[PDB]
Amino acid sequence: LLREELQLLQEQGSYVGEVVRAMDKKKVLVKVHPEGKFVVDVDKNIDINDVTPNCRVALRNDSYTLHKILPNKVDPLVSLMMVEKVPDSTYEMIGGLDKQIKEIKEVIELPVKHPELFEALGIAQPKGVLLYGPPGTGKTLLARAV
Amino acid sequence: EFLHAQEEVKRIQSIPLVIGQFLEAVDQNTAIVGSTTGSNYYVRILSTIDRELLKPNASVALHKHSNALV
Amino acid sequence: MSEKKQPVDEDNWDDDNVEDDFSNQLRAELEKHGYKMETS
Amino acid sequence: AKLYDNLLEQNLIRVIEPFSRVQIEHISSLIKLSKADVERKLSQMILDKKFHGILDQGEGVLIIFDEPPVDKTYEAALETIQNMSKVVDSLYNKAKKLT
Amino acid sequence: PKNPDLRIAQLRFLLSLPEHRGDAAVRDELMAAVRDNNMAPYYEALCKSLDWQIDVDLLNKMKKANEDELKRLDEELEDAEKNLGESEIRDAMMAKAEYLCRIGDKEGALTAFRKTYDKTVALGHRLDIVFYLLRIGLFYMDNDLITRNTEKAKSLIEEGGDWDRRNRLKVYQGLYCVAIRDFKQAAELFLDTVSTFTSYELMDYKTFVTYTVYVSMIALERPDLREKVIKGAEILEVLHSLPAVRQYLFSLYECRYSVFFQSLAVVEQEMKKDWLFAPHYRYYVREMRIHAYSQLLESYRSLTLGYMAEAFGVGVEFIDQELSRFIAAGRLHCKIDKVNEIVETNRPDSKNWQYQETIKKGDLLLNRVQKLSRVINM
Amino acid sequence: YLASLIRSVVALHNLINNKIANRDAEKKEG
Amino acid sequence: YLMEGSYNKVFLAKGNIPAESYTFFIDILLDTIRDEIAGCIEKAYEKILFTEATRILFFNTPKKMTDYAKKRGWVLGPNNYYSFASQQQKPEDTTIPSTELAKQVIEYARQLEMIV
Amino acid sequence: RPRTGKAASTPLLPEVEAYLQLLVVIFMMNSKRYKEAQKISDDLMQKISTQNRRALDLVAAKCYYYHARVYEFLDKLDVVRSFLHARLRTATLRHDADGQATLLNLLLRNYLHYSLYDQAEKLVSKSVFPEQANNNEWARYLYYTGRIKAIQLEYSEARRTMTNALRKAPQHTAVGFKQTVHKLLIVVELLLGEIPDRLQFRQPSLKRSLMPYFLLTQAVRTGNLAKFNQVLDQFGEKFQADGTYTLIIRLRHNVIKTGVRMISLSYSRISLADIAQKLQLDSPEDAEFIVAKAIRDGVIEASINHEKGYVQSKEMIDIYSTREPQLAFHQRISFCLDIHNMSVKAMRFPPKSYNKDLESAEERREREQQDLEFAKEM
Ligand SMILES: Nc1ncnc2c1ncn2[C@@H]1O[C@H](COP(=O)(O)OP(=O)(O)O)[C@@H](O)[C@H]1O
Repeated sequence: LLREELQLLQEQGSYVGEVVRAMDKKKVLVKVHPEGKFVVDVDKNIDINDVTPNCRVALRNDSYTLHKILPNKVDPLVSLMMVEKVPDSTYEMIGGLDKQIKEIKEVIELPVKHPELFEALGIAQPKGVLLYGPPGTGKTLLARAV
Repeated sequence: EFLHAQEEVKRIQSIPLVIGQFLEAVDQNTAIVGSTTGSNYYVRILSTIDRELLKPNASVALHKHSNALV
Repeated sequence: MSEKKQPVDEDNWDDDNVEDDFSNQLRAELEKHGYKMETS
Repeated sequence: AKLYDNLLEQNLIRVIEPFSRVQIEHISSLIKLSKADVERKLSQMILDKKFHGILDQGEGVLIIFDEPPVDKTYEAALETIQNMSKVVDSLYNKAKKLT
Repeated sequence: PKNPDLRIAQLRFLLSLPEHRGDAAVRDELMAAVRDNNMAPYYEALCKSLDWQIDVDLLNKMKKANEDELKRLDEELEDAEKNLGESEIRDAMMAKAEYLCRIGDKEGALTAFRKTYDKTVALGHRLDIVFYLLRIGLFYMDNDLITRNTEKAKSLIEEGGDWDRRNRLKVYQGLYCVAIRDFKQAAELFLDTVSTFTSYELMDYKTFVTYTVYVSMIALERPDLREKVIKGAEILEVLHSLPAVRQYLFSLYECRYSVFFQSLAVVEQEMKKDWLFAPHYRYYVREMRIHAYSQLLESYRSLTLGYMAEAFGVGVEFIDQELSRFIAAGRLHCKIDKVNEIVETNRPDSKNWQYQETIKKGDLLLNRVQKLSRVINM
Repeated sequence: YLASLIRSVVALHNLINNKIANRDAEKKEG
Repeated sequence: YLMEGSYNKVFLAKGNIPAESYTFFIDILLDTIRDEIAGCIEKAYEKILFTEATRILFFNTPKKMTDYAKKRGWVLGPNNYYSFASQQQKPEDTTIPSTELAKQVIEYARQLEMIV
Repeated sequence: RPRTGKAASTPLLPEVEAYLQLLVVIFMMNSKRYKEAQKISDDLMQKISTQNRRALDLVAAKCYYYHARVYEFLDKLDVVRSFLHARLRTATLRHDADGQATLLNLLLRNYLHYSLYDQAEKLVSKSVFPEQANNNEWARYLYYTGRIKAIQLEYSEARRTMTNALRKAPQHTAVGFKQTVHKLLIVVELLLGEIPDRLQFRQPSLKRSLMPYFLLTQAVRTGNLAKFNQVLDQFGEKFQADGTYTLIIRLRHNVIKTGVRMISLSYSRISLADIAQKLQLDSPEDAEFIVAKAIRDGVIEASINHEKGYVQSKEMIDIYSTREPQLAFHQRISFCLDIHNMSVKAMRFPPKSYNKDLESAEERREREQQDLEFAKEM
């Protein structure tokens, strides 16, 4: 094993790619970071349903044979969402806004936990919430909190 | 016998050394780096590297041709 | 397993060392010192 | 007053320094002070451990002696013991439960 | 409610163990017991108590009132779930499960607590639930269950400062370190005595003051007594309300050795009668004696033995038999002469005494890995 | 004494890392 | 009683036999303690006159104290038993730990790197 | 005889399991006769490599106990002595396992109860090692040889084989023999003078059968003389219930050496006209001689002014540079290296299922030389 590393490390590097989506006859469409898209093959050890759209790959460089699935990169919402860095909140930091909590529960909480409860009255569920008042009054932390 | 092979492997870290930057590993001792050429790669690594010296965002060393960790 | 032939048939340990040293010695000091006040 | 305590003891460490033993009657003369409060005050030095030594009641010889003892060697090897005992306690949790 | 709940356990101690003192405790403890819905924790206390023959209706009215509080939980869980709030069922018994904890036993108080642990996404309820599990982990003296939620507790204070959840917490760890004979840790948890508050469990803050001075007077040395507990205004004024402890502390500090034992019998006897100090007051004063002997005895080399009676504490042969068992107990580093009637001191260099604990721990772990290596692999 | 005191415990931990490699391999493979 | 320092009590049982003669056994026992008291002339004592250790066995003044006082030391003198309490020669030896310990260090090195 | 010894035992058990000593000793007996016909066919007829001998050394061994619990105390054991010498004679020749083990504790168990010479025969015995005797006979075996040097005067030789017999003993119950190794294990260290707290694990052993025996060492940890007699009258019969009393009777020596190390350590210039009174010896005139032999046998060193009466003692400190604790190391250096060595030797059985160290591949090597040939032509 240890002598073998002197030999096998002479093998060249592996490309990394990015699946758009697959097409017919065991082929996929993969684009590099700053290098164009390619219609390439798969190896035998990779399943097509295991091939996900929007997923990185290991790629050999000589024939662009598909090598291995590169784990996962990011959600396009977690990424930007984190970039924003909203100050996450909770009920336990609410200072005396209890009826406002009870109102917003009625608009938002109920058509999730009990969507049928409005079919109990034959009325449509609400969709929109307007929140107002002076600034510095808990708008952000309540909205994130819910 | 084995110690003949043991120090023998380090010839690849001769002197024509190009620079990448470590990104992550799939598993033990086989990884993914970000080259100073701009592109990223799935590479192999020298075994004697203390792996716990890795990842602030690690300045690593790549072979210029075989393109693996040095 | 465990056939075990029968020829015959914290909370404890800090209390056991102070049981070892603190064993049989006068047991009831409120009066020993108050009677050594005048005798000693 | 409190500055006089530190000045009193600043002299008191000053004259006591060059020897190993002396009688209280000379240091009382050499600080030009009494013997009872100096005897009690030297006792407070060796109660508060700011100065260390011993005292006598028969004539008042203060035996002064100092060496820094070896401390780093034994206790720092001793707390490794109670680390490893807890490690063996964790070995119950992967050994006794498992096989 | 668990806030007055420690005095209940202390008065269980006051009922049983002073055997002659078993009348006013079975008065006032019953006075608290056959009200406020208490049903479970005193059946064997009734066994240690007298007959109290007609307790049947007394239990029936209170298991009935308990049945009212349980059946209104049964009136609550269904309107709580039809329109769901923040799981209003566990929001009801997240507060009334402590009523199930004082009134019910640890099972309905435990589950519902580990149940509601997964409800509140913030530790503002979680860590106080953990405080409740700590407090029942003291009541049932669940010395392993406190080890869990102490760490599970401490795992939450790092986010936030939560000094009402840490300084309060250090009171609990000080009470455990003084529950066991861990006194250098008990005073260390009792170090602040300022952010500690006029508590619920030491409702006298000055009782907390007495406890931290009693543990500190062993736990720390002079270089710490002559700066720390002597210069605290926070500590001086509260024992300025104390005549005895002020005298009891200063009789060691002012070298007042003869009046020291006088207050030592009283403080030690109070510690005898006190709950939770009753395991270890012997351990207390056996250290207080040899500490007061060593403190004076490391000042003189040629002090005779008939000095210490009239000046230190009376009884020459009492000093004789007390010192002989301490040198013979392997401490009190000196050497007593007898028939020329003089006590000599020595000095042990820290090379033998420091070696002793090393070979102790090495033998202990030798026993440990010896035992494990026999245990595993058959 | 301390070095020999650690070394045994280390190798013991290693044998536990072997008995996990035995007992949960004999039933799994056969 | 021959376990502990009970001497006098043993010499009281020498003569206080209720069973039978036992005489040949208390004469072996009359000797095996003779050389033992002759052992404990040789302990770290002061000058003993010709009365104390003279009467510790069972003799008034025969030349049996010349037999012991010329057998061992504590030499017959002017009412005197001489203390040659030297015990001086044996300490301060580094070479025997430098032999044995240097054996034991290689003994450490045996089961240390080279396989057993 | 794997079928007929199992189909012997399988009815030889349930008769003699409950024992039913009412019209069952002859049925048991004749069934033992039939199993003994199988045992003689085992002793004579083709036991080679079949576990005819080995498989029925377990059946023979286990039937020695029912055999020994109807046919020992009720019947004559001394015939089973010579039958057991013949059983040992055919052992160790044809096969050296499982007959080298059980036939020696099963030889020992009434010879210990007797006073026959066979303790020194057990010294000169070859079968003292039965080579990994299955951790049950092997475990108790070290105890069975421990009480040998107990009745033949423990010189701290076998307290390690008592300790070793203890640590090889299983998790079943202490009332079997683990009481008696828990008692006798220290009984021999009370003979030395050393004593730990015994009662530290109050499971099913450290509440029931200790109180005379811990009450014994409670007196031993004192420096009192007739306190030992106040134990020895109080539970002279309880120590005769086990039969340790002949070892109990000799402890006055270690009590008084405990006292003289205690006082000789405690006081320095103390009269001999004080130590007889304090040790309640009632005679100072031989308290010259107990003290004198305390010098003679080792223990205490310094002189008695036999003319005056004070026994002076010198202050012997700095035992560190005295090369005793290097030996206290080297005993444990070597052993701790050994238990690392055993943690190596017990470790390497795992190494298995290491099928193939495949270098790289074959077909991908053909592709490497193929694309290499493309770049080489290129
Ligand atoms: N009820 C409240 N409890 C605690 N903090 C509050 C509350 N209301 C406002 N704050 C503080 O005001 C800030 C939030 O402002 P907010 O009203 O949520 O958004 P905006 O000010 O943009 O309307 C936070 O930093 C918060 O700590």
